[PDB]
Amino acid sequence: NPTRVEEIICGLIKGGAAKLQIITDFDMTLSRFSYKGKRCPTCHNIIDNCKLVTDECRRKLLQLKEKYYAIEVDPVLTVEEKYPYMVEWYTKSHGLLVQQALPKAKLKEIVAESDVMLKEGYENFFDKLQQHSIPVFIFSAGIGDVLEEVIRQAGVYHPNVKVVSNFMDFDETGVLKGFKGELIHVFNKHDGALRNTEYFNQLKDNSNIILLGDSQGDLRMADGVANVEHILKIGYLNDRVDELLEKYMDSYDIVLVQDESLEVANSILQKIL
Ligand SMILES: [Mg+2]
Repeated sequence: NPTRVEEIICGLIKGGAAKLQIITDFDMTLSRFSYKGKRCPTCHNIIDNCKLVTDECRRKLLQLKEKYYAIEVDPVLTVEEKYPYMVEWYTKSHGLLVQQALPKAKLKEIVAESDVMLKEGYENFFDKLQQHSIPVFIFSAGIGDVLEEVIRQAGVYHPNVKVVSNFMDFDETGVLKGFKGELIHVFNKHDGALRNTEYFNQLKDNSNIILLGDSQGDLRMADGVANVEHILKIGYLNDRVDELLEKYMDSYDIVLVQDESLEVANSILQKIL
């Protein structure tokens, strides 16, 4: 509904900066799906495709990423069933990264030399929010260390930006030994939201929320919010469009089909801040 949408936004404008927080995922939501007719990497793709991984390992990774993607997007498997294979996927991929023994100290370059790209209008996005100290919660199934390097180098890792994702654990050689915490993956963001109660309880007054996502999973990122009064959900539908469009229309407040900018969120922010 166009009217239900403006009712929500008017709630937002009314509350201003004092009541606003942002929740958002990273991959394909702050970062582009494609650019100049070529696909852009996900955090995981950044690592797969870099010079610190052998030809043979990347072949094993693609062999994986083909088998397990096929299962993720299976129309007949219920998500109940997909869950273990998603778990299985990440475990093997990370296992293959681990053996490669990647240096903590070499991330800076790797990100620098990838084709990673942020949606149009990100400076304006991140700079407006910092200027009004609007809490930003970035919740990602990707790789925290790379995510973080993408936004630091883009010059937008502001003090209001809390990043929560799958973070790497290293040994005393500054060389990868695995991953901290319980795994975040596409199907369990709810479980992850509730685990971040400390964060949200400090924002008891920030009761106006804009959620940004690009998957059906992303819809659950708000489940740990203390006070909800008004909430707007923006969905970036980049792929599997004809399959999922009626679904997105039915759950996100705004669907943006293959929209590689942040202009819609910026214009809403324009009206609020
Ligand atoms: Mg995503």
